[PDB]
Amino acid sequence: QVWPVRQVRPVTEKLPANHPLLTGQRVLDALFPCVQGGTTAIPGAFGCGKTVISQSLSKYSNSDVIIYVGCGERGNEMSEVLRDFPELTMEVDGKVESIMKRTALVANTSNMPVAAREASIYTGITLSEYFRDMGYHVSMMADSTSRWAEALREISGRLAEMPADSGYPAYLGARLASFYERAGRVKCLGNPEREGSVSIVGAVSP
Amino acid sequence: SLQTSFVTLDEAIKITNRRVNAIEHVIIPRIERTLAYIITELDEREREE
Amino acid sequence: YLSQPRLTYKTVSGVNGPLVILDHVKFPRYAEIVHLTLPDGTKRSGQVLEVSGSKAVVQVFEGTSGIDAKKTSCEFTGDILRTPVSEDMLGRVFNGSGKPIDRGPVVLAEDFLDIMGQPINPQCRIYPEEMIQTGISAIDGMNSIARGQKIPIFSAAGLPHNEIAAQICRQAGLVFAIVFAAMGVNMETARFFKSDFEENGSMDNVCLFLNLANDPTIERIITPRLALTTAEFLAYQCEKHVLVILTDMSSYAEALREVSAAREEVPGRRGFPGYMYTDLATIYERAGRVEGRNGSITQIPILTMPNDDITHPIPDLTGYITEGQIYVDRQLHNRQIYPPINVLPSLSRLMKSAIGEGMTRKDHADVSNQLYACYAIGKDVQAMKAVVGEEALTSDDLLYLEFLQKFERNFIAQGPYENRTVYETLDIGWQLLRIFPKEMLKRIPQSTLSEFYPR
Amino acid sequence: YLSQPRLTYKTVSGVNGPLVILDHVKFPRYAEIVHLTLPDGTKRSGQVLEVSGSKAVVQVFEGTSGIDAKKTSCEFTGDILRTPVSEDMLGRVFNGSGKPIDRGPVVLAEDFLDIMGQPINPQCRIYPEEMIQTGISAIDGMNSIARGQKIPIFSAAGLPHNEIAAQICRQAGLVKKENFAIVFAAMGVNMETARFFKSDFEENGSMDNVCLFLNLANDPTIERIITPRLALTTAEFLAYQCEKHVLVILTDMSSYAEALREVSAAREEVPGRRGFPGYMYTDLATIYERAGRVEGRNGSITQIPILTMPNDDITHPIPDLTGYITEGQIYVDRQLHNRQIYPPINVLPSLSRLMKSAIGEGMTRKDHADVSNQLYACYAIGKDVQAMKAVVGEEALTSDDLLYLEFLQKFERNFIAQGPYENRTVYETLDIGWQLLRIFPKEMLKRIPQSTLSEFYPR
Repeated sequence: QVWPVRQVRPVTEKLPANHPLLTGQRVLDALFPCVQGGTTAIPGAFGCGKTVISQSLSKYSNSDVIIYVGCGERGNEMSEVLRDFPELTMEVDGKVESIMKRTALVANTSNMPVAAREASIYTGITLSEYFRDMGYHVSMMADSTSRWAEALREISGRLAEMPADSGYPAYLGARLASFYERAGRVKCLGNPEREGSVSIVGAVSP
Repeated sequence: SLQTSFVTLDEAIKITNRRVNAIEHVIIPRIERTLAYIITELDEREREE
Repeated sequence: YLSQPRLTYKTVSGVNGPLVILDHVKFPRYAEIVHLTLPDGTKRSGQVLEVSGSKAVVQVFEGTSGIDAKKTSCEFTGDILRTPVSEDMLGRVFNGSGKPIDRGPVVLAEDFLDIMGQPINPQCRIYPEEMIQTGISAIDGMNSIARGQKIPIFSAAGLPHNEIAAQICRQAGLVFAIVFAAMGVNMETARFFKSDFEENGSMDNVCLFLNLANDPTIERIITPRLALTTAEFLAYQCEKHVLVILTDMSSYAEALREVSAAREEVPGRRGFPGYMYTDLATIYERAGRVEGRNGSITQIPILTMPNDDITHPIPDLTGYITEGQIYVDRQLHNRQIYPPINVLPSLSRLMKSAIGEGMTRKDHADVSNQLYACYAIGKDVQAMKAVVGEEALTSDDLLYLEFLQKFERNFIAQGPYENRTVYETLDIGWQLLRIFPKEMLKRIPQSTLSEFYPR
Repeated sequence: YLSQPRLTYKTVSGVNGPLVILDHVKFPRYAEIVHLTLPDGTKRSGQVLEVSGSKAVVQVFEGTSGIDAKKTSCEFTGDILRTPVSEDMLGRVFNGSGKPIDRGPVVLAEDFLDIMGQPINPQCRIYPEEMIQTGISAIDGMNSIARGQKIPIFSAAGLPHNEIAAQICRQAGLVKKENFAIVFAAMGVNMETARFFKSDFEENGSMDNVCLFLNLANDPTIERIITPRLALTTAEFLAYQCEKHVLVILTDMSSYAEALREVSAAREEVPGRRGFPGYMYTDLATIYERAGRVEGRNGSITQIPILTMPNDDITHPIPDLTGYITEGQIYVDRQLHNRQIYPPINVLPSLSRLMKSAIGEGMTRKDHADVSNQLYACYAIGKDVQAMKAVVGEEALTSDDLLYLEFLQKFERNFIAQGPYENRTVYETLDIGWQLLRIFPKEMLKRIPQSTLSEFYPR
């Protein structure tokens, strides 16, 4: 099926979220918990030890599907992620499996078209709403969403629309509002009574 | 001689501090807030142009 | 009546952003309502922004995505946007266009009112003098609200401004319909005002217009107009008292800056359009009492100042139209104070004539003027304590720092389910004014200090 | 291919600045090159800027001073700007348009490559693995550069960043324990640094490694924009089709962006933030991201941009976007150039974000991780003692704060100080780095683990 990325996929009911997104960590599950359906944020810089969370959420969560979005990233920082995801393992039923039996990736380097990096946040949220309508609990990691807002600043000047706040366009807090509101545990549209979820794990760079 | 160099270093420290704090809490925040108004009002003069 | 039939067009001579520019239109009317039919069969509605001879410029509400030039119908209704109003819309949940989403029926209209408003003669208005007891001590003991005052809750992103507002709707009363309007809010805020008005059992008095975050943007132009027209119907024709809650009025102006960008007018202050003052004055001024009618509209909009700047064009142009403001600050929010209300930039321009002898109590106007001057002074001594340290402070300035520890915990900090009366607020306010000796309360005269101070 | 004859119009409809606008053009391409010939005979070249029906707007490279709309003939090509690449252009000096200036002949092409270039497939990249050895101790010992890293040198006007760039090019090589080349692009240089670059690399015997692209300051400001794209398409022939390891030095990338801002405003575009174009992030990215190793080929491209920060500002949008795409910085410092230290490279702010992968056993040596962060701690603790000594005097410093001021007099004059012709190999920037770490006993070296302290300290 073919779906336009800027239209929300229809659900029956947008229920509240009452189940913890359980990582393997002791902090941020005993101290700062997240839910199945909730939206988080992370500072992603060099040497913060950021790659604990992007690989614990891929292996050890109760998520059934990971959708990793890399929007507008560096050259040799995207190739690091594409190098170590097809060798990360997970063990259910004792037998071991690669996590690339349940992840999809959306890789957008800096060298790409600028309009392909604007539509990498929206491509990864539409794929994540396709498995949410199956009844899975998708956990999506949008790495360095502040590179996406660097892409939207160009597309705003590509069409000659006036810059509003620090060069960014008028709709900076509104396309971030029309993205983090597609996350949530919903009741799916369909007959055999399923119930899925989408957790968006953002990543910002101040 | 030891209790008379105490009360000279006891008065000279309690002036310097009121002068590190008079830069941390009075002078340098006023120079930072006028910086955050020049980068704002000149974003406006680029936008009208 | 409109007993002529309507002209259905198929002449779309240009689409550009949120605009659809028609042509060969036969006598087009300004601020008309069209009804566009897309190629796939779905229907959006729009409004004319400019006519010029034979061509019209249509502001499509739901956005122009998918609209082409060949097979897009535009049926011109020949009328301005009129809403159907009734008294049986008290108890319903409409969306941002006025279509119901309560799984119920459409509104069976009692009348058809123009949503843009029709202004009231200022010679025949009543001055709002009767005070609303709101419970919350910061917006009652120092920033009192009368029935008919337009007064916004200035806040920012994250602060409990939607819990501050829902506390007022539980606690409002004298010393009563609710018309709620959500503009661009998230799902969790609209879940919160619903479940609070459900649990309170006041759902037969609430009329909710919800435009969520994924609802289309240019519906937010008409959402506070569709809500206020219901209010001006329920207050001036049904003689009811109305409390209108317009949350995130910041999401009004970002959808108004959006429609003026692709229209390419002359931009004003921070890219917002030129006509932003009279446009918020179109919305905020539909409030108050009138002569010969026993109903009233009390307005509480809710803002978000971006980067907590009170000199942004949204709180600075709102403060020129509304009568006072209620400030919600971030620094008291981090110090676990609810409600975090900064009384130093807060104001009620109708407080001066709504308090006093014969309305609340003799010493109301004197206590709030003294509780102002002690908080405004002890915040300056605190910034003098950071320079010279704790040790170089006189004994009449260890009193002003004593006040701030007892002002923002015993008077400001309330808890979300305290219904503190206007007398319980003042009786708190005098035990804070016994912190000082009698000969420092220099804003309170002798006639009130001889009776109210020594207890 | 393109076997049809070319149309030569004389239907010029107007001149307006550097733009010549033709009309009645038969199917004009975009970004196509034309060749204008003037009334008197002077042949100028230009690139098609905008087509619209039967029109073409042409931006003449060498200006429009003498063009009339009656007698000027503008011959169209039909193909876009391409370069001829060959492996025998290693050892030549070309200008910004790609013509030789070393009394050489025209390069016989092995290929005609489009200089705009296609991006690399992000799946087909490998993480950078081995070391590029420059010969400057301050960027090999403590700020090591991987194979495929993009690490800009941050400096200012008046500082000797141009002799650092010339000393890297004379001594860059592998990390020896036949496939190395250097593509040096010089944008916005004057004449007296163009004959510094042309004379240094040709009589220091290593012209055969380097392919020099010298774009002057008095040359056109459009020819400064195709200069780093000629240099990176040569580097992408030499590395991804001839399996060489190429080091690409782009000199004064803040002078590229002053010629890009000039070309943009003369294209009748409206400026963005700080006057620079709004597409400045995805314009440098088309230059910088032409780097890295590739999957299935034995070559690589490692880039060293060079910047000039105006007024030592870091929030300027030329260092802001370079630090946003590239991995680390080098920070040529001014307070070291006044104290007469060559090369004046500051250590404390500088960083290589891929340095921990370019070092180690079987890449450089086993202690290169533990030596570098130990010299970094003792350089920081000394520079606090360096200021503290002035506050309290020498009689108030102990036998701890004298070991750090006696190390600091020998770290700046033996590790940082090199001299312009002294190629310290990376095995000799550790023995330099150890005989400064012997001023301290083994009870003081906290950053080095004890297993390599037993193997390298006692000698």
